[PDB]
Amino acid sequence: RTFSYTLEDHTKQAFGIMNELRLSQQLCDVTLQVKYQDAPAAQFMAHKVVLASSSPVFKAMFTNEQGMEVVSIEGIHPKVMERLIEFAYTASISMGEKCVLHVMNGAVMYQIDSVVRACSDFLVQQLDPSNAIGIANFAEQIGCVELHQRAREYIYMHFGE
Amino acid sequence: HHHHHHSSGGNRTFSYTLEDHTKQAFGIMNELRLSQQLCDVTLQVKYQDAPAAQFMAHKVVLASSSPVFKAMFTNGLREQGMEVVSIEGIHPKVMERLIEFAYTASISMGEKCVLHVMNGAVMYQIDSVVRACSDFLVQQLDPSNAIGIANFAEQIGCVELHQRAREYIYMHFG
Ligand SMILES: *c1nc(S(=O)(=O)c2ccccc2Cl)c(N2CCN(C)C(=O)[C@H]2C)s1
Ligand SMILES: *c1nc(S(=O)(=O)c2ccccc2Cl)c(N2CCN(C)C(=O)[C@H]2C)s1
Repeated sequence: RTFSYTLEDHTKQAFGIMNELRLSQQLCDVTLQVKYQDAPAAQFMAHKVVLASSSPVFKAMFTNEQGMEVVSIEGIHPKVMERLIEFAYTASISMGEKCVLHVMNGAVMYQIDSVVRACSDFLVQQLDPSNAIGIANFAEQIGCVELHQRAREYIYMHFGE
Repeated sequence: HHHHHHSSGGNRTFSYTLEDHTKQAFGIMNELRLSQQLCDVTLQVKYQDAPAAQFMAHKVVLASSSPVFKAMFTNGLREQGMEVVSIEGIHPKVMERLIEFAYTASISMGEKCVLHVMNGAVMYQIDSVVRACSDFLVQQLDPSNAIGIANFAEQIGCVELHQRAREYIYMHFG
């Protein structure tokens, strides 16, 4: 008859090693160059296949061919991209409250929907009269319909509307 | 160096983990393997009286599941195209099962295949498969097979299987 084995946390151990390889700059076939405003240029080595596995945008980019590619990024802060890359390689992201808007914007641009959803839910929790308008505005700018609606609903509710 | 161009328009802590992210990601990495997309390695596998086989894969995924593949591919030249690696002394179906494990975390095979796979797993230091195979054979330990299994363990280099088998024999005599 049949011998069948599953290692539950194999994908975690494997991502651990893929992250080690990233930081050692081993087997990296993509370089992300990030330029923001009047800030120093930042460079991030990574593996196309790991990026494609976490982002439909990277998947579309790289499946549409063998050799180092450079992706030049403008108007995104290096620490935003570093946080998204670390998410792709670890499944985790941790940051100050003031970072959430810039990261959610990053996440949207590379369709890391789970991070968009995490950021969105967080801001809906933090809604108050001071921030409601800014958040609503931001939501409209970056195109997050659900965050915009929750924020607009929270504002017009203060006027029995 | 094919270039891409992307342009853009209190004190509480935010932290998020997507529990099954590595599973979803491996799902897509496996999809990409079977569609032969983003693959940078082709394994050519040749063994005894069996037909030549090709397996396309991603060096980084193989290296993440096998220290031998990791050593192989970090010792190879950088900015290489597709690389073709000749492999000998492992049967294509053994390597196919190990690759599928690397990409899915699961392995299934006939009971009679366990020895050839465990041998494969040891050769490429896929230790969790070695451990799985070993524990299975330890379940089969009896007076008839204890010696054969102990011998096998020594042949293929599996320390844990050899010790568990020798420990089972020493229980009768010491
Ligand atoms: C959390 N992240 C940052 S950041 O990554 O340093 C950053 C800098 C500039 C633009 C966007 C981001 Cl996410 C934070 N900040 C760093 C300090 N600072 C001057 C900020 O304005 C603030 C956003 S919060
Ligand atoms: C389970 N798998 C196989 S196999 O994949 O067909 C194979 C062929 C040749 C060498 C190694 C393997 Cl794993 C089995 N076999 C090994 C025993 N045997 C006598 C076979 O011919 C073959 C079916 S068992």
